[PDB]
Amino acid sequence: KVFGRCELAAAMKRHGLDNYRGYSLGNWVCAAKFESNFNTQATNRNTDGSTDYGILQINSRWWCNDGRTPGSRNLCNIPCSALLSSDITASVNCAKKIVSDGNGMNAWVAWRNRCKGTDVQAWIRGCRL
Repeated sequence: KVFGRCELAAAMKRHGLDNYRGYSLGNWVCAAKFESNFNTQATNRNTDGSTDYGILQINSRWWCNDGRTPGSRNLCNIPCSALLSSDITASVNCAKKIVSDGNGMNAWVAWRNRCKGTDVQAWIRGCRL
């Protein structure tokens, strides 16, 4: 599913991401924009052999099992394929574990490089939330 900007902001807010560990909703929408262009089906291969899955490009190196990432963890206890669903529950629940792991949203290189220190509030501007 390709979400609309405000549609994803509303779904993320409903699943409890607005100011989760102090990260305002605009941070999460901004991250999804530059990770996936709001596409739940986005996948991309990493140099190390791992793969990024879904709206927030969660990595098989630590967070999910894709059956093909040797010497990796499955800390979200999910098949990576669950991160590709039109229902963002597994992506949100896994992102809450990732952002709590000590590095906050810096775990998303795209967040650090494209969202951090920017006017992220712009990403929820005009949305009925």
